[PDB]
Amino acid sequence: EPMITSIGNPAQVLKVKETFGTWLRESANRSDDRIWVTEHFSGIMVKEFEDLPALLNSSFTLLHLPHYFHGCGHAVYNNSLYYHKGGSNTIVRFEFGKETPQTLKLEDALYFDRKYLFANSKTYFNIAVDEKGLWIIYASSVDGSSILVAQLDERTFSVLRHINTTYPKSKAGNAFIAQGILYVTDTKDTRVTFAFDLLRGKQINANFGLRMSQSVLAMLSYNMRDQHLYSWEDGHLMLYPVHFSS
Ligand code: NA
Repeated sequence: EPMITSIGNPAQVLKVKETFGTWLRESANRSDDRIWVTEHFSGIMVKEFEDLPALLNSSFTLLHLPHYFHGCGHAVYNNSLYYHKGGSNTIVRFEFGKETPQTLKLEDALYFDRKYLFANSKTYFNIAVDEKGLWIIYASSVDGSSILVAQLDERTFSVLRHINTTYPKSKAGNAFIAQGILYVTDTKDTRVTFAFDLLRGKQINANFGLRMSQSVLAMLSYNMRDQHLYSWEDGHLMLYPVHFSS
């Protein structure tokens, strides 16, 4: 059971003007160099870059999505974009290059009226993929607070388990998932201060630094392919190395 015990210094890949956005790469065992970007809290377009030099030179192809996205909690896995359909409790899986979009409903989830999972990034849902599964982090519309995690079946894009962490969303700045462990940041998004073992269904101790900057953190996402954290911090696109104890 490998645990993160510290985070290394960030490497900045690009500075853009936009406060909020995402930048994402493939994590499946698919040596794909493409980068996908969204800008702002909502929209219908994704920018596809062929590789990092393309991103550095603002050379993209615009992809029109079948449904508007909201927030900065998306993920790419197996040539597909997973994202929150704005104004609904629907999550979309949009497969690139063929458009076979699938959807699923999270009936018990907050999704509008600024009752955010992560207020700092105006995000209601955070899709995350890692070594142990495909996950969706969200907050309960039953109590308006508790952070829940759905574990998905990849083939059918359906929810197998709902996992209640019992952690209040008011205490969470953002989060990521690595080796089956949910790591949650403080409200200032400077330290990881809470963790939860998603397979054993139990809290586990975690307290370590993420970063020194308190600039607005829009996106925080683990990639199992290179074991780095990807972030968007007030227009600064960063990569952090991660240190596992095992
Ligand atoms: Na996140």
